[PDB]
Amino acid sequence: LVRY
Amino acid sequence: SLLEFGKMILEETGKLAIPSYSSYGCYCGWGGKGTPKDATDRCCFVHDCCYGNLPDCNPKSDRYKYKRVNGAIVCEKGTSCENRICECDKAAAICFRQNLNTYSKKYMLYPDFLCKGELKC
Repeated sequence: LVRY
Repeated sequence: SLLEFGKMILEETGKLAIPSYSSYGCYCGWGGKGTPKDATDRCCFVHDCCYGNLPDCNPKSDRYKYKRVNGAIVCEKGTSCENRICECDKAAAICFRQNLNTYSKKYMLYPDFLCKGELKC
C-alpha cells in the first residue's frame, strides 16, 4: 500500500 | 510502519488513509516537489522531511508500539529508529486532525505536473  | 500510520490516521481523523491521504496534493502518499497545496498537504511535507531526517531507518516497514493516554498518543520505547518513526507519524496524525477543517477532496489524486519546484525541509 502507501509512500510519504 | 505504513499500515500502523494508516490505522493512526483513521483513529485520529475518521478518514481512511487510503484513499483520503494516499494521493493528496503534492506530498501526501507520494512526496517530492511543488508548493504544498494547503495545510493538510503541509502535514505531509513535514512528515516527508521527518522521515528524511532518518536515512538509516525504514519507516514503511518497521513497526513501533504506541498507546493512548485518554486521547493522547504516547510512543512506547522500541529501537531508536522505531521511536523516531513513531514521533514522525504521531505529529502527522495530529497535524491531519488539526487541519481537517480545511481538508479538500479536490486535492485527492492531484496530478504530478501541478507539483513543481523543490521546497527545502
